[PDB]
Amino acid sequence: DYEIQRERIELGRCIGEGQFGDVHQGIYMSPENPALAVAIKTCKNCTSDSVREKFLQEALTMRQFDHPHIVKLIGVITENPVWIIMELCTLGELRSFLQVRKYSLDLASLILYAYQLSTALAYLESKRFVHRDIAARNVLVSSNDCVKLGDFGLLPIKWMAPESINFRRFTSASDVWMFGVCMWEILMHGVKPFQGVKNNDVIGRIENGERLPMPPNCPPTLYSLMTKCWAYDPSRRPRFTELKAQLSTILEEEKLQ
Amino acid sequence: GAMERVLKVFHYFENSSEPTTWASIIRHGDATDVRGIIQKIVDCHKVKNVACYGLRLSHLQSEEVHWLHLDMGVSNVREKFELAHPPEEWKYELRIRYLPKGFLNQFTEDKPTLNFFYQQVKNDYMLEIADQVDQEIALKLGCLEIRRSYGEMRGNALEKKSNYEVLEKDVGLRRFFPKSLLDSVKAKTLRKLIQQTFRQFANLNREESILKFFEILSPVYRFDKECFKCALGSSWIISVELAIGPEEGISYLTDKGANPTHLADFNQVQTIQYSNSEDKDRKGMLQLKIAGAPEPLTVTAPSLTIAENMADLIDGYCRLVNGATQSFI
Ligand SMILES: CN[C@@H]1C[C@H]2O[C@@](C)([C@@H]1OC)n1c3ccccc3c3c4c(c5c6c(n2c5c31)CCCC6)C(=O)NC4
Repeated sequence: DYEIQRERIELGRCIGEGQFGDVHQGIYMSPENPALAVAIKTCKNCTSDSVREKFLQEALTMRQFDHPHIVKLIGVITENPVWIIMELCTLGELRSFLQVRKYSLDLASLILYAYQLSTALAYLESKRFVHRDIAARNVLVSSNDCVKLGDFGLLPIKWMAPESINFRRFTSASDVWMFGVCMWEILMHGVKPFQGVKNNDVIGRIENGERLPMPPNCPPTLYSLMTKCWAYDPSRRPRFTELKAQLSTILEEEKLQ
Repeated sequence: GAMERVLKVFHYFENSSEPTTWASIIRHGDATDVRGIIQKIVDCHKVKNVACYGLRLSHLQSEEVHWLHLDMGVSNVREKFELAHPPEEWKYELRIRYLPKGFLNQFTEDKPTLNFFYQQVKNDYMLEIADQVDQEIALKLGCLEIRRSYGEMRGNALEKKSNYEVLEKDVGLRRFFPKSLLDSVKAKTLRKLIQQTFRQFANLNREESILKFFEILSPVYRFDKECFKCALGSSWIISVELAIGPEEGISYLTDKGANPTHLADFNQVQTIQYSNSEDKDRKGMLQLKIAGAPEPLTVTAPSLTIAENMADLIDGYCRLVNGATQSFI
């Protein structure tokens, strides 16, 4: 049972905006040991069976996952207003993390995040679960040497595979597409794909064989890897499991001086 | 009421899932009657033309249809049909039924309704006439649904292989075309056919797709009125086919398709009554009092249900053409 007694949660400051309700930072007095630092997801329209049914699902799917790079579900307070209690990634959102530390983070660390991210995403495909919004803005930083993927609830045109724009099909292979943009965002230190480019043009550009530039200082093997993620024909994109191993040697390569 | 249970109300509001499971789950906390049900569902999608909607309740192993009176209660409608055949055997279905004096060009300024009427009519067509329709009509329409459903792709996206592949493999062409269309010809020929007849509809937005969908459908499918074999007269009785619709009010057919004889428009109606016709036999009377005319317009229907349906229909139109919420029965 993931049910938590509200007495054991002190709600704190607010840290995000989802589209059910705000995200808060808080404290959890477990008897496990001392006062854990949690993130608390809340719901605005609790006064309705429908919204609650779905809001809770997020927590109920998250149960099934256990992985070093996916935020844990600590528990749920199922009584109005409903709260999902999960682990706090203290160092915050990846884009802001990278921007601040543009000139203090090495290539190896950047490649490390991409890799960790891919262990997460490989983990999820092994569970048939499709994310639908892989992007830096949905990646939280737990430590210097540790990022985690967050969510998981049901338009980011600049991130999406063509087939997601054209025919609203979301699959593992569309995920791989978005992951590529994500590596690009990482390697660009949280700079958005297609800044200064209207959504509707972006769709045409991609339609015409155009792709995101190779980020400066990104090592060619890796950029080669990103471009594979952006095969238009979904079947030509690598599986997450191959990305993982690709990214591994690429990292060991950079680490190996 | 005793239970108390669910009531799945199947509708035609697009929900990007599977059109078979488009339904509102309406639990105990709403409302108390039928005019209740409707108002909840239509208001979710901010409907303008509320006068046009009705609730249909049909058993899924029979062709007989029950239109539900606006004021008839929630529980006591459930407790007159449902409680005789295991409850998981009735289909509750919201439908457009009462059309304005120019529905297409009116539904235009009401997006939610136009898509609803589209979906409803599309579903009838796909369920009734798609297979013995002229095949290139079936081609033109399906392409139009593709064009509508996927508003974001440039008109030549299907030209690319992987795009067609997505429609053929993942979404399935049966979602746009009847089984016979797909089985009749080779797959590679099918590919060429779809891309090509698509070229004429490539440029149209959502509305224009819908409108041309109707335009192409109307000369081969009845959807602008309902027709009833019945009788007329309060002593001398004549078999006629009745056309009830916005463009000719209440009319009779003979047969066909001579310029139908207009009897009464909807503003000229004052009262509606229906009985078990006794006499005897399970037939149904219908009696319309009409402004100016002394003796009422009697209608003899083959069954009680048919009259209860004819009633709901003129009842629905009388409400609309006036401005009334109180029924005319
Ligand atoms: C910029 N992206 C938001 C940042 C913020 O609020 C959001 C809405 C988003 O983070 C995925 N958020 C969630 C949304 C849905 C499920 C879980 C989370 C979530 C979570 C966290 C989080 C944090 C922030 N945001 C978080 C979260 C900013 C500050 C540090 C931590 C978190 O630490 N655990 C789950």
